[PDB]
Amino acid sequence: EIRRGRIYRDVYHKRVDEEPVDRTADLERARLGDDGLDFQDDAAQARAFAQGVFLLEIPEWLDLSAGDRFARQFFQGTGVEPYGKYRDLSSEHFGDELLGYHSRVDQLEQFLLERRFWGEVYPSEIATLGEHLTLLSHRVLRSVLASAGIPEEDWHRASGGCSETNGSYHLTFNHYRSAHQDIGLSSHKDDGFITVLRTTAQGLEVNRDDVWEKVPVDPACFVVNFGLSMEILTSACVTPLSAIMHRVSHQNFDRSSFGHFSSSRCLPGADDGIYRYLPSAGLERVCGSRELIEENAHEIYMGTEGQGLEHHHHHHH
Ligand SMILES: C[C@@H](CCO)[C@@H]1NC(=O)[C@H](C[C@@](C)(O)CO)NC1=O
Ligand SMILES: O=C(O)CCC(=O)C(=O)O
Ligand SMILES: [Fe+2]
Repeated sequence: EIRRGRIYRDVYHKRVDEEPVDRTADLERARLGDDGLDFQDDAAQARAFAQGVFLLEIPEWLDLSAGDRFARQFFQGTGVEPYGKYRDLSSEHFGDELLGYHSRVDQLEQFLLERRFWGEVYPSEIATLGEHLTLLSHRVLRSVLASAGIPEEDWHRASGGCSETNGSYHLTFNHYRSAHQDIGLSSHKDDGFITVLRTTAQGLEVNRDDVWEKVPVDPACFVVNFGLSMEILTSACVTPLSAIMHRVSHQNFDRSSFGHFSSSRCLPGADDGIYRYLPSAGLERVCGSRELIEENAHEIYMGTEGQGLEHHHHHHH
């Protein structure tokens, strides 16, 4: 089901759509307060889950200031205190090729770290931020699973442990180098179940249906994305949920962001796998969790195979 360079062939037309973006997306808005996850009404929640993206009000108790500073500093090198030294931590420090500082082939450079290292490696205030976002993400995920009609007995296996905060969690910081040419971050779907994105400036674009649209800047809200694992899991339920195709436009001045990603456990020696739920037969394994992550990473930055799909390029008409 997961073939290298072919994950996105069914949305290839979205990946090569480079028409100017003049629309802004009207996303549904939810809150997670004293009543759980709360949209304006049931219709709004259904629209949000079918689009695979919505806005989530940042709880008043949650402190993001250290994350915002880390996102603006991690890449600067050991000269710059307190966070510039994270530039120098590469994957061999963690025994995990996914983690540490990464200079991508798009404008973005990243620092990515999985939860098993937060307490040891991140500044304590950043580890605290990661744990708070994990508990917040956990509550969102359980609301979504409850609406999908999957029996609760199956949630732990269906979520690779995320239904009980036993999945894999990455707290990832993004810096868009405006001196680099071309797209800020290529169009993609995230690997996992739930992504919680903290953005404070223009750049994020989503393609919920047939057109790319700008996500409005609202620093009092998170953007919540569903990822490929959520799409795969619910693909045969009564109401399949979409993973949102999204990208970051070319940045003319530097931009920073960070995100919390929930995935099926993908430890190098303990991989919980990716499943789809069949209303008849139950859970069926589709692929490995790390397998999905690395084939996704390949195709996000190296591109989707386009043979036979050339009519989707505007210049061929
Ligand atoms: C699991 C981990 C990705 C590990 O490679 C998690 N999952 C994602 O899909 C994104 C994807 C891209 C845009 O960020 C990375 O370049 N980032 C994450 O941190
Ligand atoms: O920087 C952003 O707004 C988007 C980040 C993102 O989509 C990702 O890292 O997966
Ligand atoms: Fe993403």
